[PDB]
Amino acid sequence: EANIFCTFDHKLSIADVGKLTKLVAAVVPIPQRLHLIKHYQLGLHQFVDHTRGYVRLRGLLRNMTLTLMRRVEGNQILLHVPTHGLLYTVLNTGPVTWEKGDALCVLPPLFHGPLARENLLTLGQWELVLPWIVPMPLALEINQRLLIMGLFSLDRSYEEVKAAVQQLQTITFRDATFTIPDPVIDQHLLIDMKTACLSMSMVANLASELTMTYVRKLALEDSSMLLVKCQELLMRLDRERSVGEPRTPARPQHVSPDDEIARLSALFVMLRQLDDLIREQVVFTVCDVSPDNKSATCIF
Amino acid sequence: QALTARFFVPEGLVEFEAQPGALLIRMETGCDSPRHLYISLYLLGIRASNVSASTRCLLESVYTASAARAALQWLDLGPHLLHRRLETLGCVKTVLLTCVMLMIPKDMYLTWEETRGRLQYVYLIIVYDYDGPETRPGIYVLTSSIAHWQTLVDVARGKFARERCSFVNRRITRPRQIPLCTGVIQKLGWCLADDIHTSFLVHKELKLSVVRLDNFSVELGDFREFV
Amino acid sequence: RVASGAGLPTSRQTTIMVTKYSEKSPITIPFELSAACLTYLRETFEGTI
Amino acid sequence: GTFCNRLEWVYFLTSGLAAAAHAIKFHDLNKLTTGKMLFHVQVP
Repeated sequence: EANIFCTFDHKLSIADVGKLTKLVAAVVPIPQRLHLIKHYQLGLHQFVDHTRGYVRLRGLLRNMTLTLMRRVEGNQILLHVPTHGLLYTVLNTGPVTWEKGDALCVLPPLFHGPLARENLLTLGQWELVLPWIVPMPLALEINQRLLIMGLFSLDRSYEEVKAAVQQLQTITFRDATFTIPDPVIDQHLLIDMKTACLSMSMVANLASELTMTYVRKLALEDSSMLLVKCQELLMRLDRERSVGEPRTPARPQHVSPDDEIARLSALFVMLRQLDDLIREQVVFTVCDVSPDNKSATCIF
Repeated sequence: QALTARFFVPEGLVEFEAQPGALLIRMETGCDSPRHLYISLYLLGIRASNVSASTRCLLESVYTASAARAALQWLDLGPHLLHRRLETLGCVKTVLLTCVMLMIPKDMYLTWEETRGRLQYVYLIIVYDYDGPETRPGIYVLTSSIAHWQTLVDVARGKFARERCSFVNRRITRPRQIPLCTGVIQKLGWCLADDIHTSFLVHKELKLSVVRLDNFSVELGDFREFV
Repeated sequence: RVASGAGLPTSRQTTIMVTKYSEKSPITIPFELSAACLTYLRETFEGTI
Repeated sequence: GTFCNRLEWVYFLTSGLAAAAHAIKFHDLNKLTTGKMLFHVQVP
């Protein structure tokens, strides 16, 4: 039920149990949610495949179950699935800083750049690869960035998308630089683009006629710095749409409070439908962070 | 461990309800003096279009009562406005009843797998068809081994493409009618793969084809809408 | 119960309590006497040999 | 009816299978990783 026993077909030496005993309270993925499990399906090594799709690993990992590593004793592992709600502790090796207040998500790991490729467990051919535990803004940032990579790059030759993704794959998040290894397009990514286009078409349709011209009104009223950037973006989009002068707006005829309530509530529904592509639900809510940024206590 | 909810239920809805496997749902009525009614999901069955007309005739012949009448009226006001009115409370323990915070009709139950996954979460799915006169709300109860919400929404879009194109047909044909969503996913808990028994049910000297779920752990979920 | 291995399943149940009901089977036999036998048994006239 | 009171017990060393074994009690297997015996032999 709760405590899940794993095993090993191979013996562990003192070095193997030594590097295993510093992996306590690390989260590992288990695909099965069964009791007497085996170590080859433990971790992501059976699922990792370069040149296959990062988004496939992402979807299977967010579909995988999670568990906590505690108390090896020699050819035994004692995985324990964390119950929903109770405070637990975690220990991450992903080179990303944390925070006492934010939330967490679980992502397939990227290469940091030093390229160590040693996660302190290897049994013959079999290795252990740990899923990165990532704070929530970096998680939604990498999600939206792979979504822009999939959405933009269709029907383009390799040079323009290369010039895009040499600066798009890099993310500097709290003095740490990360790059996405496998941005290759997927049929699942195609259905994400399908939901994306239908949602943005629907928010194009049932938006109010005043919100379609609101930024023109605020442009004619006030000049601020972000407003200057917004006028730059909107007028460049207008001159890419039409070389004519965009007319000033007058008194709007169809003013109706229930109409705005209904159409903007359906609009909020459709923005939820679009955001749930990239907005991943949380997995850990921090109660405390260790000062060396190795471990933490998270409530989930 | 169980969270208790005691209920004062009138005698106008006690048909098909003395059994433990019942789910009461607090829907906001059109009338303001009770402000809500604890309807049963089997009353959501008779309104639904996906169910058989024989079970609908059974539900008519078992619910000739003014309480179910007025409840059907107050749910028949808003076209597809049910998710802005319906709000669940959990399963009945024992019937004036107690509730925690499991039987199901055979027709509205469905699966998209071979039900061999050991852990299986259960979900409620409404769908809003618009190729009928105004709206066909299809109720569905789904057991499945999937756990992550968004890939469940993607496989729901893969299975309900007719509902999606009917939704956008309603959007492009009736501009003055603004629909909110195709439906709502909401989980209720999970079962093991073994307790699902397709069996029979006899209540009020009336016959029914039921599917029982024994070890149903209950967890309340949010009405997460989806298109 | 056998002490099994690491993660292989087993039963938690011990000491079942089943019940055995009786099987009723009554038997009957009659025997008859003459009224002459009863009158010579009870009423013992003093008389002869 | 009455309880299943006819239960009996079995021991290890009462069984002859211990003739195949060399039973040793030692209270630290959980702190033990491997157990090795290494043999040296010169050939004639």
